[PDB]
Amino acid sequence: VQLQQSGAELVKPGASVKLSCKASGYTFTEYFIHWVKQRSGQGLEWIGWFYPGSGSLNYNGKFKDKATFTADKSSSTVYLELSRLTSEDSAVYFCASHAYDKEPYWGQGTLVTVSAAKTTPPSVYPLAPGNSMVTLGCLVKGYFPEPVTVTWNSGSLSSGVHTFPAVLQSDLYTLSSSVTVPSSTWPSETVTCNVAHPASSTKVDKKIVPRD
Amino acid sequence: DVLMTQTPLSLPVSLGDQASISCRSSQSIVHSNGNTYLEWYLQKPGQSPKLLIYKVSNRFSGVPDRFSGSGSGTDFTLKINRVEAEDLGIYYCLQGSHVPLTFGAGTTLELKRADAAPTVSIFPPSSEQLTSGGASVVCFLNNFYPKDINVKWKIDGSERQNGVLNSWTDQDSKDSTYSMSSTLTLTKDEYERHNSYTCEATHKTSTSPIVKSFNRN
Repeated sequence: VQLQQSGAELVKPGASVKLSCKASGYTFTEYFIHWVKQRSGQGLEWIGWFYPGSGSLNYNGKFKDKATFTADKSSSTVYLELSRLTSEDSAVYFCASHAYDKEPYWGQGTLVTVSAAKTTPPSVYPLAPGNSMVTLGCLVKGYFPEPVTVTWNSGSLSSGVHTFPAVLQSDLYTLSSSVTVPSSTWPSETVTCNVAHPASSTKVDKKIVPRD
Repeated sequence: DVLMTQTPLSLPVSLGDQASISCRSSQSIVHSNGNTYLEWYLQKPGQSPKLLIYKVSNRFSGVPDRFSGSGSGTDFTLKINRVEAEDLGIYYCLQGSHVPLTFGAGTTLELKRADAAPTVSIFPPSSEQLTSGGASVVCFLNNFYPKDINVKWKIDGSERQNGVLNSWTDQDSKDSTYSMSSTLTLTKDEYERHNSYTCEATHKTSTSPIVKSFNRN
């Protein structure tokens, strides 16, 4: 049994989105389909079940005005429609199937991002200090959408790095990356952060230099 | 609805240790057909939950036998004999007996190590940002243990709440520490009206905060 889900979605608030889940190899011994929501860094929440054999369904009361289950028998595919999208609907949505009194199988999940933002490259700022180690960094601010890729010295510097998960600032993303090297080696052996943002087709370098 | 109460939220262990995770239902979860549909899942980052135990005590095929489940009425327990690295992640229970189906809040299984105070570094706004009219002050709180930590920002001695954004790393795969980033974002206009900027870390390693500051001068 294999569950195949549709690809990632970026959609604007107020709109609606239609996610798909294609079950495989049950095949004659039909199944209930469950949908589950997981917000970024959060736990799991049950949306409802759908029974393709009759079209019967059942929603968690919390989702009764948000979710709509439908199906296509030709394609052995079931659908989850989410309407009147808000930021609260941004999440990964999982589909899971199971025959009567049998263990469930889960899909890979579909990422839904609800945002009005447009593609925006990051501003990249050096973090330089105002012991035996020194910590430097760079601030990656005001970009959309995720992801960005941060490296140091084009990747030759990788030990002692912490690149932090991005966070929403206004309706744009911001992250930071710190790097720690021996004090005796900076500024003599240069340190430069590199930030790639695929969606904006940009890649910028910011050398960290001592403050005046 | 059936409330599933999962404890503990965090479970630090050493490799080879015995781990026990529990789940309490607010009411009985015996399905009409006589079965108790209590399942246990392990979830790794960016991955779908993987089934470990179903119907309270039944190991899903391919799951190693160091995993076992038991329980009755309203108390259920997952046990892991001799924890391995591939066991680390977040565990969820799920009752499937009475709709709406409900999950426990989860348990993070992570690694134990010696306590470590954070290495705290503070950074003024760059001239590049100032020229654009913004002013972010960044504080890194790196390589600490255990994971719980608080950050407080002061501007000229007075506590500041608005414009602060925080981010946390997952447990480091090599030294088992945690790290945090805290950024205070102001406008240049407001940043230039004050002198002292301070970030304060409170962590179990001391009752007094670790304080880092700079003066705009």
